Amino acid sequence: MISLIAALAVDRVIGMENAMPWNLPADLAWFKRNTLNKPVIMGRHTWESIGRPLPGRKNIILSSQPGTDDRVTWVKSVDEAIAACGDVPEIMVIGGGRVYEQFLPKAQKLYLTHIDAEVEGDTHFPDYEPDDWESVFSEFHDADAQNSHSYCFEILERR
Ligand SMILES: NC(=O)c1ccc[n+]([C@@H]2O[C@H](COP(=O)([O-])OP(=O)(O)OC[C@H]3O[C@@H](n4cnc5c(N)ncnc54)[C@H](OP(=O)(O)O)[C@@H]3O)[C@@H](O)[C@H]2O)c1
Ligand SMILES: Nc1nc(=O)c2nc(CNc3ccc(C(=O)N[C@@H](CCC(=O)O)C(=O)O)cc3)cnc2[nH]1
Ligand SMILES: [Mn+2]
Repeated sequence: MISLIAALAVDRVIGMENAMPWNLPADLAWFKRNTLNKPVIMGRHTWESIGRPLPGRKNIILSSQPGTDDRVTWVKSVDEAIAACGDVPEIMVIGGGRVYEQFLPKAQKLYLTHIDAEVEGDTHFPDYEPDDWESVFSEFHDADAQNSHSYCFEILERR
């Protein structure tokens, strides 16, 4: 099955100038816990933003161009990216905006972190249809000394 995982600020903002402006270690820990030992599919811009492989995960990068790093797997279409994952229980799509839009219709599950941050961005999570999704997990956390915004971890399943 295909899942998307993302962290969204106000208005579904997910990035600005090829970075995630906020810094929430608790959310990065959630991301790691939910992606470790699964393939991750990302677009080339997200690959560049992260800047290095994510350890302990098969990293698959979408690009129309030939790859530039054999520590990761390079593919040229959505269907090729899925194939390159092989027979696994769960594929994690890790963005960015353009990649999320293409995988959303194929996805069965969304792992969304809703961050209480105002951020002026240039990239958004898709404007998905709320009626298509059932919330099956929701956990809110207040800000603390390590995490400067409140945030809520949610898992949605396609109805
Ligand atoms: N908050 C979050 O959860 C989160 C998660 C991920 C990323 N981000 C942020 O999102 C931003 C990046 O998102 P983005 O929308 O600009 O870019 P993106 O989706 O990461 O990358 C788009 C690139 O992927 C390739 N690509 C995408 N679909 C393809 C297809 N079907 N076939 C072949 N290649 C394909 C293309 O590379 P070529 O140009 O080489 O063809 C394209 O330019 C950054 O700000 C990043 O920090 C945030
Ligand atoms: N919930 C969520 N939060 C994110 O920040 C996020 N980021 C991306 C893409 N960008 C990134 C950027 C850095 C790392 C990262 O350094 N992760 C380390 C965690 C270090 C830790 O455990 O604190 C990793 O091993 O996953 C992951 C994804 C995609 N989906 C997301 N989803
Ligand atoms: Mn159902």
